[PDB]
Amino acid sequence: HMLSDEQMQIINSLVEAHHKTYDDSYSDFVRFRPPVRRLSMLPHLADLVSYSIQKVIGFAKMIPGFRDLTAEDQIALLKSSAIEIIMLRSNQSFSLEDMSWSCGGPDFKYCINDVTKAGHTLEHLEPLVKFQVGLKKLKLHEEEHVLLMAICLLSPDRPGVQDHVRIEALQDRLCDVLQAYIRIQHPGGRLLYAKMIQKLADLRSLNEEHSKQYRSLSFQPEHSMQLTPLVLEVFGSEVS
Amino acid sequence: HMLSDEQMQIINSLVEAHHKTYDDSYSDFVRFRPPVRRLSMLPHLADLVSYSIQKVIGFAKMIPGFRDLTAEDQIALLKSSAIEIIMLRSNQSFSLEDMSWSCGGPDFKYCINDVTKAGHTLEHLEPLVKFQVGLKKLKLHEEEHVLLMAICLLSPDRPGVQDHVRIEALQDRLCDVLQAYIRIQHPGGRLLYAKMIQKLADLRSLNEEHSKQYRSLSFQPEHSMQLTPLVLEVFGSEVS
Amino acid sequence: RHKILHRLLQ
Amino acid sequence: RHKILHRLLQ
Ligand SMILES: C=C1/C(=C\C=C2/CCC[C@]3(C)[C@@H]([C@H](C)CCCC(C)(C)O)CC[C@@H]23)C[C@@H](O)C[C@@H]1O
Ligand SMILES: C=C1/C(=C\C=C2/CCC[C@]3(C)[C@@H]([C@H](C)CCCC(C)(C)O)CC[C@@H]23)C[C@@H](O)C[C@@H]1O
Repeated sequence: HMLSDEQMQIINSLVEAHHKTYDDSYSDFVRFRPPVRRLSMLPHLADLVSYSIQKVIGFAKMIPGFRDLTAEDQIALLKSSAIEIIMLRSNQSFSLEDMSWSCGGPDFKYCINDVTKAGHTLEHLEPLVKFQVGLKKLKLHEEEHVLLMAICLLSPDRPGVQDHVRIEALQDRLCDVLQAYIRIQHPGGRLLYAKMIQKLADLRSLNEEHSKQYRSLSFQPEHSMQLTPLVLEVFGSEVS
Repeated sequence: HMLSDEQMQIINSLVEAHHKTYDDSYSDFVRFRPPVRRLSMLPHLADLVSYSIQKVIGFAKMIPGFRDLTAEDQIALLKSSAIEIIMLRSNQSFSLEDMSWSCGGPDFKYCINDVTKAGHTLEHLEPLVKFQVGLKKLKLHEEEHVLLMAICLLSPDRPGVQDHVRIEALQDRLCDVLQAYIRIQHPGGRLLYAKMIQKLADLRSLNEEHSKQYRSLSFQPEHSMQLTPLVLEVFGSEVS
Repeated sequence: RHKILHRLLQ
Repeated sequence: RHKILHRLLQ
């Protein structure tokens, strides 16, 4: 009926890690190649995603137990979940009023259409928006949102993972924290945890669908040239 | 005492090719990652150079005889001279009054200092400025400036070149055009041609010095990540 | 392999 | 070889 001293320490860390790596002002967006509204949004969005990947890496490094993993496993986990963590973290900018990520003014307000001018069809963009709406409607506590990102990241079932025993242990340790936080600190959340886990399944599907659209982009040199080195490397299929 | 019908056709082509690939308004610069004034200028300058490389490729393709070369040779020539063509073409924005490339306002006015915030020392930047001043002082006709770029590009002595017989022929054909244009159309230019050839030698030295500073950048992943795919590929040492 | 260069060279 | 990733992972 009460969160342990160890469970609250890992929460403090995760919540701080997210504050260190997520800017609510989105002031760094001016440093990206400007948005343009064929495939005009690709450069801006490629920079946005590249920037976010660096942020996700910074966050990951502060996840309790992550640094204790092999460089290989760390990479296998980041490469496989990077896009999912990005999709999760963006919910914080997503707005239900307009069904779009609002990062400031007309420039950094991203609607579903903008992403279609970056090489993605509604065949994939539909589920993503639906996902954001369902995720926003959950009205997650910051503690839960953050815990969800870290649990996503430490998923055992990822291509390339070697020590899927330690990873699952770290993830289980995290799930316990989450299930306990909700039970204790979040009224009416008796059903919440289960809904959050279902969202992880959704992310797998969104991930699969993104990697397919991205594969076409990465295979067209005229488009791939618009990406960044980090994006190409992280979303690339090179094997370590 | 008069330029031939064939010599003037290749001039028309080269001068048009340059007009198609060089914007005096520099209006595309707003689409690059903004300039910042460690290594803050690297992103803007990397985008500038990447953009310029695409332009140089477009120009090259229109050089009489270039398209008739092997894809390999075309690549060997572009990879080896890209930086030299960029250094040549930038003279058109360089200004003696302020000793800097002036592409519009404080933002796109590049001084020697700006480039030092992009990974280059004055140990290399000095000769480059001196080169620009000497080049500007030559007050080249557009026909000569353009001819010089095309002769630089079609230089036989480049690493990777295979058919150095046809290349030299194309270059000789070009040098003749230049020596004849100056003799006929450019008063007091009896010494000009020779001075232009010496500039090509200068470019080799500038090229050598750039590739050394660039090698350090490309070897530091935190810096290399700020480059573009095109830059990395064109200035990279992969062998075809 | 110069994928971008080949491409840009039509 | 993931040169950038290794790097960013301190
Ligand atoms: C990222 C963040 C943000 C938005 C994420 C978005 C909105 C635009 C469209 C995006 C970027 C989706 C695109 C389908 C991703 C495109 C990938 C690519 C074009 C490279 O193949 C995924 C996440 C979406 C803004 C802010 O919340 C920070 C967060 O960090
Ligand atoms: C290019 C063009 C222009 C300027 C070129 C410059 C000015 C800034 C500093 C530059 C870019 C030099 C840098 C040493 C190159 C840096 C290379 C890198 C940082 C990637 O290792 C070479 C040419 C110089 C502007 C315009 O004339 C178009 C032209 O096309």
